Amino acid sequence: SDVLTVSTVNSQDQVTQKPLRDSVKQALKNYFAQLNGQDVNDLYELVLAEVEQPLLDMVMQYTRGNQTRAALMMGINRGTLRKKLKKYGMN
Amino acid sequence: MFEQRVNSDVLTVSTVNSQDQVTQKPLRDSVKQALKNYFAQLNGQDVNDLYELVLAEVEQPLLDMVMQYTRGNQTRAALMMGINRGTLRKKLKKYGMN
DNA sequence: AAATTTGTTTGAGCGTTGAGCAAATTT
DNA sequence: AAATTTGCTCAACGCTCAAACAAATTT
Repeated sequence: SDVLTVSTVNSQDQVTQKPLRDSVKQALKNYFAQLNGQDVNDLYELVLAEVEQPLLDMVMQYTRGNQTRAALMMGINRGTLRKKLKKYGMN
Repeated sequence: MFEQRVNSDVLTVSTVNSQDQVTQKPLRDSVKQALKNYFAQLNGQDVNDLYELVLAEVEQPLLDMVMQYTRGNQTRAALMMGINRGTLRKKLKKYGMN
């Protein structure tokens, strides 16, 4: 029922899936903790970069470099894809 | 005096390594793994919303956690997120955060 | 009572988009 | 050699944005 999950291990060596969104939640909970109220500025772009890079990487690998297939799988325009790829020095 | 912290170690997650030992790894990698397991089970439909899928999956808790941190204050939330206040109100409505 | 925040409109401009076509590349 | 992909144009339409204000609220 939930499509994007990660693997976890408990203290019984049982492996169990957990939605990726809980990882994001954790990472932010931690981040917010580590700064005793210093100020945050571009949290949207920080998280977005952290997420877009590996998404591009994975689909480019899964489609063997084929930007057309990649763009189609992703639901975004091919020029947009070329744009994001360039943004991260992936070309 | 200050040790470098690269951008992939800013947002991190607890993991267990090959030596049964707790250790942080980048959120990046969580995303990679989630996508790897997505692909693994993709036997064998077509996909065309992967971007919005991942986007929703990550925007929802980001909005969640910031609204918790600014105790409901949308102005502060927008400020730390670096997006405009109107678009923040928009995203919040999108995820039923009202 | 003052300061801030929300909720709401502006319209400026940046960004996604499709389509289209030849050179390059893959099948 | 046929089929696909790539790199690259363009201008429509959508989205993001700062700036306003009053009403509501937090302080």
